[PDB]
Amino acid sequence: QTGYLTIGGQRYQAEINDLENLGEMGSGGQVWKMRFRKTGHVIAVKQMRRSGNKEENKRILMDLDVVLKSHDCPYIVQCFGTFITNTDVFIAMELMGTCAEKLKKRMQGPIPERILGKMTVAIVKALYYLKEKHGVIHRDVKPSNILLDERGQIKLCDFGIRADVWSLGISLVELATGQFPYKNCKTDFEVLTKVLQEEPPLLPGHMGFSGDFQSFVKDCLTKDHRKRPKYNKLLEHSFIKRYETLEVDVASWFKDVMAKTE
Ligand SMILES: *CCC(=O)N1CCC[C@@H](n2nc(-c3cn(CCc4ccccc4)nn3)c3c(N)ncnc32)C1
Repeated sequence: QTGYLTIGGQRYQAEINDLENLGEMGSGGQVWKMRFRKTGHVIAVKQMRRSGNKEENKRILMDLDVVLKSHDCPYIVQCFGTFITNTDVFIAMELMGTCAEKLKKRMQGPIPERILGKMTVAIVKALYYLKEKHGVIHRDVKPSNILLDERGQIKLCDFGIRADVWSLGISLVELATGQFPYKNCKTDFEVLTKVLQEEPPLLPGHMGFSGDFQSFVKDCLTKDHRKRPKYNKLLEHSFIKRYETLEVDVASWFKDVMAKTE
């Protein structure tokens, strides 16, 4: 419903004035950091203006529909409530720390395989959930779509309006090497040509990566979409099985990276 914030199982009757605007979070729509004055909780709030593009507002509302129905997925950023006014809709989301793209930028180098292993488990399980439970096929996982927090959580966001597995492959190569495989392309069509004309960009062999990690990326980067595997097969990959159970302190790694300067 609307007019309520649910944070940690406690349900709070609320209105937009109960929220203090602490500033915009990034350059791209409008997502604000806000403080719920009644408790001190801080949340991320997407603002949809009534005066915006009519067709584009319909697309936000269809995504919101998925987000609202995704409360049983631990790998998707959760919605805490909505506020509807005469001129706006405000969508309250759990506040995450930052995205993988920014972690890569602050690290100024490769992200370790153990972190990418936990990230792969989260993302694959998020994508499979969206397919199996909602018929949603997200095809552009990218480092800017993968959020992390100082509690070590990893969740997908901005996934609305198989093919999915290629973009996960490319994101993993970019984050593992510190280098976007298509950085030297000056147009989107040039990237398309490279994808079709060149061999897939696999992980290098001189960086200590496990055979499992290399195999997983090679599987994601299968060019012939008929040979791309099913989700129930990808979820059995030895790379996933290892990082489902291996204890990795993502939280401390996150805090260490964020404490670096630029
Ligand atoms: C690479 C990180 C980055 O630059 N950005 C841009 C600024 C905001 C950052 N950010 N986004 C969210 C977020 C987005 N959503 C989806 C909202 C939605 C869209 C359509 C329909 C319904 C809902 N949910 N969360 C952030 C969160 N939650 N925390 C921190 N930063 C966030 C990403």
